[PDB]
Amino acid sequence: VDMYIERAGDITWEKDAEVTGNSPRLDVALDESGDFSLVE
Amino acid sequence: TTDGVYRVMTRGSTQVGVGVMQEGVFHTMWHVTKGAALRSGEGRLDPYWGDVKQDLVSYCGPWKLDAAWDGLSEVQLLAVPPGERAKNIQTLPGIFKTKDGDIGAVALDYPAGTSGSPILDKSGRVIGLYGNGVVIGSYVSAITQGKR
Ligand SMILES: Oc1nc2ccccc2cc1CNC[C@H](O)c1ccc(F)cc1F
Repeated sequence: VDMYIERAGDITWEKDAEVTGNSPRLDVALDESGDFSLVE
Repeated sequence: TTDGVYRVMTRGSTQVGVGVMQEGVFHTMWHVTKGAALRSGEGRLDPYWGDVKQDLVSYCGPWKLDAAWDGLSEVQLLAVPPGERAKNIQTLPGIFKTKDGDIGAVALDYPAGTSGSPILDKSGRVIGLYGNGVVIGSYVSAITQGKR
């Protein structure tokens, strides 16, 4: 399986970017396999 | 080797992820490559450091990205969607509260092939990578940053 990379752009902030998404506060746990899960 | 954001492809071709080239080191999420060597033109990038729990991997050298979310300001996801040009999405992160401290998190739900896309602060520094998270139907991604 040929896995390869291609450049897609500069690392830059864009002034006129679309803005969206909320800002949830969540209690989570991180297990040994790197999986996050919700905690109550 | 040029600094920038890159697609991670496999072979028809499919985009499995995204990564960041900085200071000669390629940075992506472990689950994107599972540590496999990467082709870059005629050259080969070999894995250098990786950690399944952090879900991170670096190629050609140690992890170089060390900026962190300031906990107050909006950030930008520099997404590279499969089949589309790189584009920026601005958002205010939420928070993952863990027993080991808080982690910034972005409530943005984009195609799996965007995993590894960088999240930036206002100065253009990479504060982490997108694509390891939880579901609350909506996906929320940790802002995953390594250690330099
Ligand atoms: O608006 C649309 N319009 C559509 C119209 C027809 C069919 C499909 C359609 C999908 C969309 C949504 N496209 C999102 C974009 O691909 C993207 C932008 C930022 C990012 F971070 C990651 C992304 F994948």
